[PDB]
Amino acid sequence: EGAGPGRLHGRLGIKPDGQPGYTRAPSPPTDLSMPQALARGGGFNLYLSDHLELDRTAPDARHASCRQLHYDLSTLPKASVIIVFYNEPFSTLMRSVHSVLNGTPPQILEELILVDDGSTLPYIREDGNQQLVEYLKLLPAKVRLIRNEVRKGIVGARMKGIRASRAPIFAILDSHIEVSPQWLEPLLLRIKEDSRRVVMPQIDGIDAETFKHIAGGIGCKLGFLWKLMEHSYEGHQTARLPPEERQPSPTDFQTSPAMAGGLFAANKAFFFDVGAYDEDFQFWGTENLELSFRLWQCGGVLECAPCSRVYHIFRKGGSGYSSPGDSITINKMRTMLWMDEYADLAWRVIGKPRVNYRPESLEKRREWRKRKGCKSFRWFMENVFPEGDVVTLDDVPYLGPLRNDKIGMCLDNMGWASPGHAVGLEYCHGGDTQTFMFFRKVGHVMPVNDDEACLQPSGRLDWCRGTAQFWWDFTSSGQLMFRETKQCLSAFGRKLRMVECDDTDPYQIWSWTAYNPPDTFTFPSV
Amino acid sequence: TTTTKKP
Ligand SMILES: O=c1ccn([C@@H]2O[C@H](COP(=O)(O)OP(=O)(O)O)[C@@H](O)[C@H]2O)c(=O)[nH]1
Ligand SMILES: *[C@@H]1O[C@H](CO)[C@H](O)[C@H](O)[C@H]1NC(C)=O
Ligand SMILES: [Mn+2]
Ligand SMILES: [Mn+2]
Repeated sequence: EGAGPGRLHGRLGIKPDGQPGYTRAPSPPTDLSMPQALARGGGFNLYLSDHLELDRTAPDARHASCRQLHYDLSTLPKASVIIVFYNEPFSTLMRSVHSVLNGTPPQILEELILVDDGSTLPYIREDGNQQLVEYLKLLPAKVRLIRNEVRKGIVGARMKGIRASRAPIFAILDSHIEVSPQWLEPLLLRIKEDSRRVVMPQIDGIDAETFKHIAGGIGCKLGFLWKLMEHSYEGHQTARLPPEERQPSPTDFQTSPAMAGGLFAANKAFFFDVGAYDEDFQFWGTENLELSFRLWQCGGVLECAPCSRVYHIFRKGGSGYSSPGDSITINKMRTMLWMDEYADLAWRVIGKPRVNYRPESLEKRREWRKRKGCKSFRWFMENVFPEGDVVTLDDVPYLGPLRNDKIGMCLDNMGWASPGHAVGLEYCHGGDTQTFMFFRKVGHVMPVNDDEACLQPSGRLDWCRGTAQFWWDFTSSGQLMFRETKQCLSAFGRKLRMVECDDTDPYQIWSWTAYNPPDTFTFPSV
Repeated sequence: TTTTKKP
């Protein structure tokens, strides 16, 4: 077919009739309640998605320096792109396919593997209307569909795709994305030089409501929160980088402690030698951190390619599928195997859960870790993520009730550890709603169940920032002194007010349990 | 079932 710039595999989805194999929809109805449409489409507007062409032009989100780079497609190795999906609408899934095929040279694209993770939508089912399979006949033979007869989850489906890939390199993409030009060449070139590099593109945004292409998505340097979820470097963390790295060139690759997950390229052979995925992970969540920690610890390197840009629909006001509530908690328990003594803090943050994390299966993972020679999480913190606020557990000197003995009451998050509400005073009962922890590097006073919520002298919790707005000092006499104003927190009259610091005033004296975790985290029973 | 966009 007619191949050229913008259609590197030719004109896609055209019948012998000469008409598209896909009938676009009319403009979305004017009487459209965006919240309701964000539900029908599982987190994005399917009315507008269905109206938009599959050969959708996207702006080049790449910095001008990236286009001045040349690539030799005859020296690069081929790559198998793997898109897995569970109940993804037709318009988004097939626009992701068109974007890849249209924006990836055939010289470097071995195959495009579609992995149906036990979908139930009629347009996907094998006993359905055959919409997808019939439409795949109108696409290159590179494109291949394989199926999990029962939904296994992200890890289950990505393994089915990876194991089936035949290229030495594989690239995983979500099923609701659009690429910027030359998205794959920077990844291949980087892994060609060292097979131990797992390289992830910079992610951009497609608005779930309007489908506008947005410049900034996720970025490069990514840390993690103690709720076990990736977290982009905040300003005070970038400030801790070596000065030669606080503002790198738009083309230089950068290392990242963590990845966003599902958008990374890797040498197939090294991916299996470094542990692949923990296939006892369930459905959705946290496999990106288990992979990130295991990668750095066991001889791998995680890098971000600022010149490899992919647009991504971040779901808003909705969700595309339903995961069991306990599957995420399990995945976090299995991830804590790689955090060594630090699992005590993470386990306390996610609420001291007692779930079935397949303990027998995790012990075989422990053995694998020792036999591979993987390094500790302390090494990881001190050498991979040394800019975090908790590098050793000595950075968390307090964890427990903040109790004022005068009135005999503890601080209480009042049910919502989430930011934006007021702290209170209540009779102490020991529950997690009354435990607070202290991050000394930023003077943050947080509820143990959310390290994004910080105490403020206003008496209310708010989003944590590494600035003087949130810095507290805990004096040797028991005072909570807001450093910026040198005023102390008082519990006088069962209200929280800032007063002039006087260590002879019992209403501003607080007791706070010291955090002295054991050298080893002993998992809870089942 | 959602990873959030960087601020
Ligand atoms: O049980 C599942 C859950 C998710 N997915 C797919 O895994 C990818 C990543 O999941 P999701 O899109 O929810 O993560 P996000 O990137 O949107 O935060 C998507 O293409 C999903 O269709 C899957 O194949 N099986
Ligand atoms: C996504 O947003 C949430 C909001 O609480 C967290 O800040 C999380 O760490 C964010 N993820 C990234 C990649 O920054
Ligand atoms: Mn996604
Ligand atoms: Mn933060």
